[PDB]
Amino acid sequence: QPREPQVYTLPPSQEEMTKNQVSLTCLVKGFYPSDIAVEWESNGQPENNYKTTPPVLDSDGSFFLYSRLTVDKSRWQEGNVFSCSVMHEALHNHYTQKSLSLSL
Amino acid sequence: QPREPQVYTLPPSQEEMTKNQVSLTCLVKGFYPSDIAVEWESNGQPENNYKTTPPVLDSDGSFFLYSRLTVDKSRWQEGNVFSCSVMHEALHNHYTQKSLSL
Repeated sequence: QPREPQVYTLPPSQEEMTKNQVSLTCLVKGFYPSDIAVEWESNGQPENNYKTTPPVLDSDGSFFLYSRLTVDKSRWQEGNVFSCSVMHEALHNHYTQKSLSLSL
Repeated sequence: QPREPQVYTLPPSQEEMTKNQVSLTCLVKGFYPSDIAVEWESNGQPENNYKTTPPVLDSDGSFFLYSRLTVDKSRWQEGNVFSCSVMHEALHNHYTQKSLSL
């Protein structure tokens, strides 16, 4: 049957703070079927500098993927809020979003 | 030219802790070429309950991927140390490993 995606945001590693840009991660797991859309935003505006892995088949027959938004380290360190949004047929209202920031 | 993988371990989200199993994440980014191997270990033994994404082309022409190890929450809460190891031609010794624990 359809299975609802679980969406978890994961902050950049402390070790990435030596770089000019850092990685904001959105883990989307346990979803079926594989058809899905994932996007990023901040302050209500689209954040386009991201890449998302293809869905990967898990052992339970569901799928997972990760989406990675790359941002200027200063935007992350200065407490900006980002959010990953997911569209999938097994989500209530077919939509959910999760926020990611140092300030949360 | 070849480009050295950056390897970052990320702990489970606080929101995953309501589950019986949690996800440990290994981000491997900025590597070139795409040929790479990634494995997991704990307390000096191989951990096999993981899946790794294929390499994905980044805007700068290098690749990134993620590996996800699923472990019992109890094992993570008990302080067990886990590590992601990466083999790639652009690493010193063609090998590195990064640890992750509570």
